[PDB]
Amino acid sequence: KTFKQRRTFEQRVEDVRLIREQHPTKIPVIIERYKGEKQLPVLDKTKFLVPDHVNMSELIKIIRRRLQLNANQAFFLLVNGHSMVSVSTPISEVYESEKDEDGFLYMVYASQETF
Ligand SMILES: N#Cc1n[nH]c2ccccc12
Ligand SMILES: [Cl-]
Repeated sequence: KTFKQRRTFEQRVEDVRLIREQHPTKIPVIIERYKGEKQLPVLDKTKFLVPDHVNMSELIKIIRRRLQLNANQAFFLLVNGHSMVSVSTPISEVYESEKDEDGFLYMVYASQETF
């Protein structure tokens, strides 16, 4: 079901290395619906190449646009298993501290602050 389940650590690492080679300016992001989520839809894909200059505030706007949400639907985004300390941080900076050992940045979204 989940990304880490579908691919070996060997496969996730080699993929990140290919994104480095072929999309050197992109952050490799895994974005997944909270497995308890009732309200929000599932995304059409799992793996996203985010321009390394966008801040977390703008990435939330992008995901809300992809899910085609309206203005009073709630959306909460976890990074590497925990709340974001700030939405103003560039994703280049968030990647360097919150990245996984396979080299992906893992995100999970839900309609409640309680995941
Ligand atoms: N970069 C980029 C994105 N392309 N499509 C998206 C959907 C949600 C969040 C980010 C992106
Ligand atoms: Cl690139």
